[PDB]
Amino acid sequence: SGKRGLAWPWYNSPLDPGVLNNGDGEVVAIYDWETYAPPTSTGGTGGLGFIGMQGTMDSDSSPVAQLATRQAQQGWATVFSLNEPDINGITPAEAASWYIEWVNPLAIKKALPAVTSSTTSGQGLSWLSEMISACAGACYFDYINLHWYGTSFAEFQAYIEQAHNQFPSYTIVISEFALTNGGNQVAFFESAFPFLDGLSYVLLYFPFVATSPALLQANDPGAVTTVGTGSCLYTNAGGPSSVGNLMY
Ligand SMILES: OC[C@H]1O[C@@H](O[C@@H]2[C@@H](O)[C@H](O)O[C@H](CO)[C@H]2O)[C@H](O)[C@@H](O)[C@@H]1O
Ligand SMILES: [Cl-]
Repeated sequence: SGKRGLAWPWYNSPLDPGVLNNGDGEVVAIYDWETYAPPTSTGGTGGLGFIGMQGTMDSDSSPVAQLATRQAQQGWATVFSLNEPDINGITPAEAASWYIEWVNPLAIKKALPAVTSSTTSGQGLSWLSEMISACAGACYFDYINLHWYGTSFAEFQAYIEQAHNQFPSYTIVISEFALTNGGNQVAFFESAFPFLDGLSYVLLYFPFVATSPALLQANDPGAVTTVGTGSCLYTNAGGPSSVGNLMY
């Protein structure tokens, strides 16, 4: 049907995911970096499939002891694992043993931890390569999960092609991508959507970020500094932004 998803933050109570779901089927998924249902203005997900995410090894709001319980209650078809462990002081071996213990048991589609686009040893795809070696085939997974932030569509295209060249038998989900602050976000996503839509090895992609600029600044001011406000899919009024209009 389509590959587009909403990267839906915890602070999004005021907003309606259904605004970006016009029935044509391009937008199919939503995740909220947690294992509880997306906070929304309707209480529901606007007809999108929620993907559970165990983004840290354990937290108050997503206790890992409740991960199997939540998947069973909510009936997710897919689950995401750790968010950027490659820059959060989690070794590939630690992630492999944690994944085997906690994520393996969910008999659904599963993604390995979202890694950053760093080229440094022990980060990014180097980290992911070490985690797959530490797994030694004992991790069950369907997808590798990528983040990308950078300065041009050309650089993004080169990064996705690099990932595929290095992992050619693997399926990719992109859980966060945008330009860093300054660039034309509309031009970037106008280029990125048709590029990713044509790649049979990319199953899902989620622009950072399905919120409004006012909510981004009020709750994630660090992200405004890094990325700016141009990649927000919503206007402050809670309709589609210029980038949101590209989701339909
Ligand atoms: O993610 C890979 C595949 O995992 C499957 O669940 C696994 C069971 O089939 C397997 O025998 O048990 C393991 C370890 O408990 C489960 O992860 C999913 O059912 C598949 O959908 C998925 O493609
Ligand atoms: Cl990145």
